[PDB]
Amino acid sequence: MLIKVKTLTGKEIEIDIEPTDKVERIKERVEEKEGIPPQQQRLIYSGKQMNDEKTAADYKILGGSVLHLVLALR
Amino acid sequence: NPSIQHVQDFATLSARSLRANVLLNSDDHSVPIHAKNPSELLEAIDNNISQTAQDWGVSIQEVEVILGSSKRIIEPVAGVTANTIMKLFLDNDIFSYSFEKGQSLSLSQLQERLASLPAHKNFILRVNDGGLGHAYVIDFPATTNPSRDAFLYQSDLGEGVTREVRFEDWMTQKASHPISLDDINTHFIGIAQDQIDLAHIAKLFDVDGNVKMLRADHLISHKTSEFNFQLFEYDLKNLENNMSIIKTH
Repeated sequence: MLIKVKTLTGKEIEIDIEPTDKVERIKERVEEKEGIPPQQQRLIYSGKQMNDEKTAADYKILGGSVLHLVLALR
Repeated sequence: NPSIQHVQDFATLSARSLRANVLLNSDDHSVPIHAKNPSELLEAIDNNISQTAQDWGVSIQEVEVILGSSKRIIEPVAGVTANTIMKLFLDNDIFSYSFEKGQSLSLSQLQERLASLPAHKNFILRVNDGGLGHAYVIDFPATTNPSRDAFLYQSDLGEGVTREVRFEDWMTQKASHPISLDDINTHFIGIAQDQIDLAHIAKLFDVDGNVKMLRADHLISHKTSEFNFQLFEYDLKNLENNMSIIKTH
């Protein structure tokens, strides 16, 4: 299923995943495109941070969902 | 060692100028750094924020507290600083560095290239380090002297073994401390060993060399031998030219 990870500048990174994929896999495919280690990325899904060890299904990330990639220090 | 000074100057400028800071945090990787348009980048941010407030059913202000904004200095995490520094060194009118296009080397290949660098040429290595969940750049300026000093540049979100460090704090405290090929090689080999040497991690990566700030329990054990290594030759006058152009925003 195709989701969009949007950066702060609104740049859209398409990503193909499965419901049982860990959120960590989404971070791996963002790393392939952007160069950011997964542990340096923060992914926001409608206002909420996510646990990388949970799955796309746990968080109800579906086809056409849009996640936001935060790349700033806390 | 004029290259380190250029990176310091960039770190200090990008900490106080929104224009230079949106360059530091840019992700239009196909556009070379000298040719980026900070006005358009900041507008892109405002458009994204405004769209996202409408998408989330909340105010612009609420989205800005979560995602950031175009009117606030943003401190980059490690991979963004590492990409932007590669661009400072390498970008020009016919080249625009992007992580996804670069050829990665295996550790074996990198160890050979590094053990055999010509003395009169400058090199720069971008690293993603699987075990540390980290990214950083190593600058190998041309040298006359028997063996080469190198300089590590970074910032870090601080969720791993290493703690949080701002690009500018790093640059102005510890980036000019030289490290040998031995020190570097030791890290890449050692990080996959049974025992890791936390002292050596603190020496390379911690801004106070303080081993007590590290968290050995955050090592990502199954990735300790996964790196991405991208090694380039660079010409010092290209870095200097990018900095002179940037110095006119």
